[PDB]
Amino acid sequence: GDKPRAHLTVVRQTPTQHFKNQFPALHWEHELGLAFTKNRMNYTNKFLLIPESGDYFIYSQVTFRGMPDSITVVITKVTDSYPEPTQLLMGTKSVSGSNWFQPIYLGAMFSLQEGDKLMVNVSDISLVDYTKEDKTFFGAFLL
Amino acid sequence: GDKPRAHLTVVRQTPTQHFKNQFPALHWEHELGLAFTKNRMNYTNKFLLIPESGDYFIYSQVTFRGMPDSITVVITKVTDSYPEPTQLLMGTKSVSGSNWFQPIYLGAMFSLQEGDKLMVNVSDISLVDYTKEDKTFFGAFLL
Amino acid sequence: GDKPRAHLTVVRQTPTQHFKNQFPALHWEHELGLAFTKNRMNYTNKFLLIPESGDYFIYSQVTFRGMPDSITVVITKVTDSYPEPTQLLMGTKSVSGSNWFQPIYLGAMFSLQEGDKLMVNVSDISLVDYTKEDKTFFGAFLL
Amino acid sequence: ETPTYPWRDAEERLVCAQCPPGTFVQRPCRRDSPTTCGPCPPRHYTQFWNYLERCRYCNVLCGEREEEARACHATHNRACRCRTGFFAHAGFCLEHASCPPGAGVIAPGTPSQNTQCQPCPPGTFSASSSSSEQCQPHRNCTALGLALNVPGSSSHDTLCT
Amino acid sequence: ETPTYPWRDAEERLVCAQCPPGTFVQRPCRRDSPTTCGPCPPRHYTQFWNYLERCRYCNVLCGEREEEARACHATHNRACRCRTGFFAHAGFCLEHASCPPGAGVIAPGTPSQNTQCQPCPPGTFSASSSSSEQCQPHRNCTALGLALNVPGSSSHDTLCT
Amino acid sequence: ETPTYPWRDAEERLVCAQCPPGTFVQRPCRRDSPTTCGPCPPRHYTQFWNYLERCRYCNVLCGEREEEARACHATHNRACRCRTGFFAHAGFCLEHASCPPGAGVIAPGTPSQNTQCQPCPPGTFSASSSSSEQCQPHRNCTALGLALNVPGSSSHDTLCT
Repeated sequence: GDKPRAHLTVVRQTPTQHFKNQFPALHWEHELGLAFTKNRMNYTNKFLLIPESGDYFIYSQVTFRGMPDSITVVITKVTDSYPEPTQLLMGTKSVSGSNWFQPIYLGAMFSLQEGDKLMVNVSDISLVDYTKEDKTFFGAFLL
Repeated sequence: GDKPRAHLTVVRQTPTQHFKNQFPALHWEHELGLAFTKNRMNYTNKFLLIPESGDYFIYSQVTFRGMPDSITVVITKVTDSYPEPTQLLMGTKSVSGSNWFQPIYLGAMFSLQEGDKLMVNVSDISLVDYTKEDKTFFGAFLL
Repeated sequence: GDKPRAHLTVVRQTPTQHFKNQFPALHWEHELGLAFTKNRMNYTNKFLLIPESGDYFIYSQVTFRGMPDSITVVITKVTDSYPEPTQLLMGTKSVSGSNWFQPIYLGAMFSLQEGDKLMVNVSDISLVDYTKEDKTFFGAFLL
Repeated sequence: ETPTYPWRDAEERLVCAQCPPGTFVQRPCRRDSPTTCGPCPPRHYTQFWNYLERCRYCNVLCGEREEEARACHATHNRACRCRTGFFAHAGFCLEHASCPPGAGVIAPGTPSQNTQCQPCPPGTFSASSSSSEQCQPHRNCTALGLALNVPGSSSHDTLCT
Repeated sequence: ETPTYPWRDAEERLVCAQCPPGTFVQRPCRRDSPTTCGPCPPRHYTQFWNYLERCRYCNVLCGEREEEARACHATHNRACRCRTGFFAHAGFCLEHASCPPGAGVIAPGTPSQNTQCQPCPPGTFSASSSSSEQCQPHRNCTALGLALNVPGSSSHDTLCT
Repeated sequence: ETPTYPWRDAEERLVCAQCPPGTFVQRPCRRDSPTTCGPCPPRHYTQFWNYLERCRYCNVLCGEREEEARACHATHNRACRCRTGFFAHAGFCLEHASCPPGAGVIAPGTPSQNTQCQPCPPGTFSASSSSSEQCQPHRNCTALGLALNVPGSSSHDTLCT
């Protein structure tokens, strides 16, 4: 009938204040241009919020641009029932050419629960091409 | 019930006569081998034609082979209601090794309207590996 | 209603005893961690087994790590009605930097028949990063 | 004369007027009424006559070494160009090149192309390796009242006595 | 003796005959009737006995530096090989290598392997750096009626007087 | 004091106790009964208080040049570290670096960092290019009863007579 869906697009990222050595999460646009959310799928501050238990297809592309040794995208599942997140998908690539750019695309199916939160983490947030909605994006839909 | 679907595969491309500096669109096979269209999804001359308004998952891979500075795949939406197309998805990669090949894969979900047309554009049409249906392809399905 | 689905994750591969020059098939986890199969989709010894005729979305990522000239992932369809398999999807990349790693992602839609078997083949099985479920995986779902 | 479009009325097949740049179809035409064209909301634009039911989003962000060439306006998208000492090509935005001693600047660096160097034709020279210096002519010891003890084509002009 | 397959009749479980190379199952078998095997349409093939309900598509296109080894036939796919002065490996189709002065051709370039060079054993030489020249023997000034003023193993044969 | 969680009873809204490390919620709480915490199955773990309805899977495999730092336990995941002469960084696990003649080891190679070399301060030397040799002091011909015929700072200590 009316299934939860969202396609999110990149915006300008704010520099991260401190390093936990942790991979910082991307912020997203959720309603303008090609970005949308519908049918109870909520986007709040870096998280896609799962409204309904079921199997979802989740995808993301992050275009990296450099003007380190590797670039990495991870898609992460946060739940209240446990302090540590789960790494659902990882796209990791070694970087060898002083001016370069490269996309990383990830997509797969996962069983998710109502209340679960999804985020996209990257190795270095300053390498992320944020200049257009078609190059860096993040989405999910109930099957 | 019966949802619009198509999976298109690469054929031999005809050389583009003139350069608008524009990214030329690929031509596709639509019925032979692994290629098919069904449920009112029409393929005509480079375009997948959207028969029904709704949310679609769209994907493409283009394998590039070189025997420039970058290779680029864009998935583009054309509508009659506006002269300029919309860039839905862009996979762009810098090329640094005189003999090389590389795939670019893109997939995401978009709200589309009946009458919309989808095409795949590439930076350099002569770099496209066209030798087999499993390396370069283009598809879409209503969710 | 209840549609066939599976998401499979990488395990430690056993070395292949002999070389047919053929691309060896990966083995997968099918029930632990993020791996699951449901609704009559069976995984047996390298094969996802198709229980129902219809259109499927199939995807795979294989992360390659090197500490050859190319790395290759193929998704292959085996049927009893014919001795030779069908290559549905191929992701192939030339390798140029003595320590490197690289993912290859493939996803597309195919018309499949009850009884069909799906496998993932790679060029060199010893290059496959098997260390975590989020880096190398294989899935399929009826649309 | 006014651009037009066909529409499926929730009643018939009628011929509605399109909307001008800076507007979109807020409401389709009716037999009674002409198209209601509403203004594009902030951060949105339509650059042409159209029958869009939603304006286009100003989706270009200027990044790295770039600044606004055009601002987001109701009739055009935002646009970005490479900065002063920078030019764009092949998808990247890299700093202008400098002409070495021997070649001169025949084309100054533009946000589009790179500084084009050309070796100076016999009778001229280029001292420095900057992207400003063009092909300057040699000293005339003849029409100055001296003698050409030493002359160098590549650089250094000439020394008279 | 004839290859066979099991089938779910729209009636029962019966045992139908398979179809020979160049054909496919146009209609399944029935208790009354044997399998109807129809011929593969143009640009299609079946290379083996089968019970496919559709022939396979000749899906190989020859590209770059390649030509047809086999044409698309009702009983086999199209096939491609690398051209005359070219060989294929690792997924690419690259031109044969030339043996430099000092090594000779023991294995001429085949559409499969590369031209294998081997340094010429004492008593032979290789003058040119082409992929045709093998290890040619030195001149015998002894059995010719001269004297060996100069001899070079690497190249240049020998000079007699 | 005991960590707690809210739950939708199949009856009401009640407040159930969480489960300790090494357990998971086998059955939710009921007004009558406290949470049933069951033990994590083999190859599974929970490291914290939780209300998971399934334990987490020990999903880390040690590979390449790695061995188990921690084993899979009911209260923790498996963990891997780089081997003896190896260290990990940026996602790879590569062998320790050796200090060349002139610099010495101030920090031995740890499974985490690389062997840090520092050039020896005037009065010391480093003979070999291994990752074991530190900055050793020069010979004193003064307090030994000889004379310093030759001294080298970079390596070779000194030669007395």
